[PDB]
Amino acid sequence: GMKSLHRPDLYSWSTFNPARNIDFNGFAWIRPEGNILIDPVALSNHDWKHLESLGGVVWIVLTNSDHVRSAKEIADQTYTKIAGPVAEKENFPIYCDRWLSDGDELVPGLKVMELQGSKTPGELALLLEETTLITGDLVRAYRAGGLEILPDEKLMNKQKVVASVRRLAALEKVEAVLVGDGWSVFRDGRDRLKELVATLA
Amino acid sequence: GMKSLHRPDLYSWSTFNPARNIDFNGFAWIRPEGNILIDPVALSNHDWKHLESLGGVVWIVLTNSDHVRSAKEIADQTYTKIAGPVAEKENFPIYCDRWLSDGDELVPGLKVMELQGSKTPGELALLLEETTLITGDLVRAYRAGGLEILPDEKLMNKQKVVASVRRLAALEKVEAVLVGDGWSVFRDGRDRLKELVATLA
Ligand SMILES: [Cl-]
Ligand SMILES: [Mg+2]
Ligand SMILES: [Mg+2]
Repeated sequence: GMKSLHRPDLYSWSTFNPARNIDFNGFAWIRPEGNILIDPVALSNHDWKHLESLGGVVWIVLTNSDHVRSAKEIADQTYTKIAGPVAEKENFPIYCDRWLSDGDELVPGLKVMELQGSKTPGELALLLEETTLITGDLVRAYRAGGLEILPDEKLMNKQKVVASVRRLAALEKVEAVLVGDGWSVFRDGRDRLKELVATLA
Repeated sequence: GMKSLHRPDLYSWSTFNPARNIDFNGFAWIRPEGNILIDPVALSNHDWKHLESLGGVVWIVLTNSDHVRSAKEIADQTYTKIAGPVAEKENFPIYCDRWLSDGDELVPGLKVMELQGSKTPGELALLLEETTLITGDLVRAYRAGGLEILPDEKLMNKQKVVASVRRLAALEKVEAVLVGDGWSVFRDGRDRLKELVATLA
């Protein structure tokens, strides 16, 4: 079900993937101005009732094409708009109302960053009010307690990946790193990103 | 599903708690000499098969009577023994093959601690190879990233609870704090326990 995180207006719900054996995580930011979902996996019946009670959904943000997940189903059931990465605008699996690029702010406090060198071009990462970073696939966590990157054979350009991760590690106020795949970090996120950079340096 | 944690031989599987938007968590320590479950929640057929492939179950440790959870059902389908807190031996909800006291070591490396003042007497906490603390109910986590205790209204004696937590905080090598209710801590566990103590001082 939808669990509250390190702040009372952020939730995550997940689908276990039997093939790392790893949890695929969706995220919700609940706001009076309109709730926002990120890389949403399927919502259970309970989860829908909870989400409707919290005010529904006005935006779904997708970090990359492999994270389309249940976005189409959720859009068909609501009046939400969908935002995706501008680098994948010409061949995206679903219709998006808006294409996001590095430096955009979808709503006040939700900043967009494009990462290079990943398995898809211009994979998005989101900075929510400076202290919460949300990643799609490039930064993930199979071993609980740390942060990892996608393996080398899935990368378009490892040099660009290291540069991307350094940019994330340079975000001065990051406390939490919420990950689309695996174990999210809720405290000392900047320190976990720093350790990750050291493994790639 | 059952997922590996901060070390590859520890797993957790969980059931959602709609009252507080957090999970109820079971834990498994996979060992050549016999697997150990702690406060086990229900196992799906898939999780069963996964556990079976890892060697099954030899012991279930229950930290307190309120975490009996799915222990009966698992006991009925396996030859597991069950261990519980000696302080509740006279009225426990299921038959136990062994009663644990403070200082006991169930198997080498799995040290037992009795906590005082909680909602049940002599609630157990477990210290696995000095660096992983596993708690039942007294220490839990609703806000992801920290550690909390049960509210005052559930405690038998707050003064004893504070002394019990101070003791947990005195375990010098703790990095992970696995909790029966809510968000487990995988890194810097001692520091989270120290912060919790500070809120009770
Ligand atoms: Cl089942
Ligand atoms: Mg993924
Ligand atoms: Mg409990």
